[PDB]
Amino acid sequence: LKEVFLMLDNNVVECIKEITESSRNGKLVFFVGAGVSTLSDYPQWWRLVDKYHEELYGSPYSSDEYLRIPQIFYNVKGEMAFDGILKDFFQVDKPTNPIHDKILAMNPAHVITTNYDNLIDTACWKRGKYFSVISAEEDVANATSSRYLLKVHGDFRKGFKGENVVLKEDDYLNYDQNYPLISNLMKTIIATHTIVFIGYGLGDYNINMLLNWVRKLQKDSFHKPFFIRTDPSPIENETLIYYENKGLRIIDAASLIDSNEYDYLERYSAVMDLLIESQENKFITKDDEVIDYIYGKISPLFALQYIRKIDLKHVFE
Amino acid sequence: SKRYGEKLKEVFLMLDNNVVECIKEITESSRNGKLVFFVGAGVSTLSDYPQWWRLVDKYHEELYGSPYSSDEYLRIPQIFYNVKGEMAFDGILKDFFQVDKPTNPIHDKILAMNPAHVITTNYDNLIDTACWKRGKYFSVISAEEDVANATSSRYLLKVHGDFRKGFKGENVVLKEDDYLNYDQNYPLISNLMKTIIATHTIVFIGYGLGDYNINMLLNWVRKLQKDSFHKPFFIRTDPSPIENETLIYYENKGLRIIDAASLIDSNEYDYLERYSAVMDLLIESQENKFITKDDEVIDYIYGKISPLFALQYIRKIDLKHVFE
Amino acid sequence: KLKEVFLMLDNNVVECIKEITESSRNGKLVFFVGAGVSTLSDYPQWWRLVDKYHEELYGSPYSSDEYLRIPQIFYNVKGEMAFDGILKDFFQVDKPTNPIHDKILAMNPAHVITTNYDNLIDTACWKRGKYFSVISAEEDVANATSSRYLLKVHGDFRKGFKGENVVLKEDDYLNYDQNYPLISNLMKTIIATHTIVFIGYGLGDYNINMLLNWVRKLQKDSFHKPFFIRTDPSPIENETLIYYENKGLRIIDAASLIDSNEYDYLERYSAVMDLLIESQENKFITKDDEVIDYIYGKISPLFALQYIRKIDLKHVFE
Repeated sequence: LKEVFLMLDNNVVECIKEITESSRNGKLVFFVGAGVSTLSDYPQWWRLVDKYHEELYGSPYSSDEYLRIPQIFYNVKGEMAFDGILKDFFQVDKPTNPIHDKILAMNPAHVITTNYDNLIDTACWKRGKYFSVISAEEDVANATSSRYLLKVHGDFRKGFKGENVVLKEDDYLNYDQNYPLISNLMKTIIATHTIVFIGYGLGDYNINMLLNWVRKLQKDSFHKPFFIRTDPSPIENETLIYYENKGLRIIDAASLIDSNEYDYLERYSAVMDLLIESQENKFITKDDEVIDYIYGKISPLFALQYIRKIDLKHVFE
Repeated sequence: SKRYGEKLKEVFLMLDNNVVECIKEITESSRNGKLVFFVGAGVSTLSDYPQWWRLVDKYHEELYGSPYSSDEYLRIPQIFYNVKGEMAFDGILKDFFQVDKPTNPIHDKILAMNPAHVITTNYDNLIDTACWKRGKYFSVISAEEDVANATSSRYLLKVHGDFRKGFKGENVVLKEDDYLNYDQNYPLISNLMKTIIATHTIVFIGYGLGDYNINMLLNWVRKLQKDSFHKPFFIRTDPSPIENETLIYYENKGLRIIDAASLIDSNEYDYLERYSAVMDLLIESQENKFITKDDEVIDYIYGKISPLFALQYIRKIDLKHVFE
Repeated sequence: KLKEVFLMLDNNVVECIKEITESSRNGKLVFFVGAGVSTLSDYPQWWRLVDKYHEELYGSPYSSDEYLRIPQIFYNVKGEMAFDGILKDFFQVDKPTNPIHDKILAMNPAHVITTNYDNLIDTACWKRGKYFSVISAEEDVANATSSRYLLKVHGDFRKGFKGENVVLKEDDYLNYDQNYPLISNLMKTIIATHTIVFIGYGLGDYNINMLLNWVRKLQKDSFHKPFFIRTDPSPIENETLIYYENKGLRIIDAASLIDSNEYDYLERYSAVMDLLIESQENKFITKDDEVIDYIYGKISPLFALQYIRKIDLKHVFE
């Protein structure tokens, strides 16, 4: 890892820098996708689609088929059957993977997630972090804390019901209509904080929607969000530039380390562990860097005529 | 030929009541001059027009050097348009689409059904060519400036543009950005399309039930008041018969599906006869090839003649016009 | 006088008249009729309704937004039943049609779009013998019996004198796009495909500015500029004219045309309407250049043919 940091690309180390400074400043927000939840063996949505498909046609997928078959099942089988399959599939207990702990160890100001599980919730309670968990419209006004655990797609705390969550089509279609405060809160958090996307694919629907809204913003009015890519293959150079111009700052796990095709946990950890250990590290190697770091600590003190030497231990922490 | 006529007569005889009603309503709208065809890429494919997946294949080749979900068909062209120049995108468009193709018999059948307008998502000139030969003039509208200066009453509205101005990407709705900014870039085209759908009887042909345009239109149809519109007819020509659940799902969304696979038996890759089964059912229903009982004869002649009961006498030279 | 005022017309006014008459001959003329034509027939104005709503809401008696908010408050407080009762007792009257209704019909418009919820235009069409498919509800668009529409974009009282059938209160204008998608789409299609003449609007009307806002979204030259007949008593200020003409309107001012009293709205409407009607047969030919231009416009298509029958030339020149 220290060796891995030594030949890290200059862009990645710079990306590691801004993430770390934001974590210290208390303005880091993690956008956690289903990939992190899948690491904890949570029931993936594709098997929910498979079950809905089996109960519809009798025999077991494009992007809209993930949204259409649940919508077809909801229309013709009803709300009880849709939630009945939801309950017997999602009412399970799953342990929090170490990535959930590593996400909290970054000390995020807020945690935005599209997961409807409570894995981050129980991870937060085990760690001891307090987050005001918001998954519905009323929770925004009744939030008791500044730190938000924003489940933009809802969860099953109220119950294993389809209305509590954004699963099928006509939930993504009417998302802005049924979640105006939650969508506003998510956009406000993204505008004012530095965002790291983790557990998301580069072609994920939510990433495109957020990138679609980002293009509406004026140039350089927003901080470019950070994306942790954990796909088994290295990202293509042409795809990378496309998403960087869209507004994402991509950190590619497959480029950082050599890993197996199905070993996602090591891919997630290699970026999380590199992020965690960069918190103490000063990224200090050359003499020009050494003067730059000491100057940053000392230059504000130039306003003062004299500094107590015993006070200098606070300047350098 | 003759055996096809006999088989078609048999198919119509065993046709389901709902399908018979759909055919009758379509023919009545054709007679009324209120019929509009919404032609998809399946009809253009039936003439071996280069499908978009080959274009995405070439874009992927030029992008990564190696050779698709629903998002990919729109994203990979956008990837190419961004990382590469507009000139390369337009050059690939030109070398793939600057071809001439024959007009398939489905084009001729569509025009023989006498459509008041023809809306199409195809950027080819195949429907233009078919319209031109039959002697019926259609005001082709493919750009924004074409809406205002529309010459005639009949519009051939290409909602996704075409290559009449040139083989350039800005004239067509191909990549992901074009679909995102379609409403802003095509206000008048979209408005005209929606008005034609609202005021006419629409028949979708050449589309899959999971098509982007079909889903978008059904999304707009949701916003309308209940029973404020006429349900468009959908001619489904997929190899396998439509599932009952999918059928009821899409019928409750505001579609009247005529499933070609459910009407006739055909081979999996045999699309042309699946299109021709429905088209010919409609046409020979128009040509009265399907009436066989004396009750139908009296009903047809009464429908032609009963309005003339208001008049006292009718010239025999006009009775020829009454029966076309 | 009509001939005399014609010989002194501004060049742009003559061009506007030429365009309007050319579109009328081609059957591509549509009249967007405002409340000014309706009040000319003494149909009750909306400010009297606002006055009654204020009198019931408060003791005794507005801003532009108040005209929509006071009815909104009265609705929300007193009830749809009370709103219905006031509308019924105020609007269930019989008023004769104006000569300007007959003038608009004599212009032979392809469609008549109107924000009026009265039946004055319907009565004029029925009297003149003009058959129009009246579209005032959402279900009327699909059931229209003809391709010539009498589009009442704000509804009317055919179904009943109920507030739900019309667009009066503040919520109606807020939810108009959600409540009237088909009617608004048809209106915008007619605007895009036809030549539009606005009559009965005050250039500061809600609907005029909303249409101008929608026109703003359209491409630079994808649309034709609608014509606006301004019949306010005072001549339009030059800066206001420049502003509204740069927004996509071609304004013909009645006050700039003839001189009349402040309250002589009938005369101001009639001046423009008769100047349009009497120009149908006129060809605007004074100089030899105009003679050659007109004859060339008639003859040049015949250059494709190798020869023309002389007896067929009477059809060329009508």
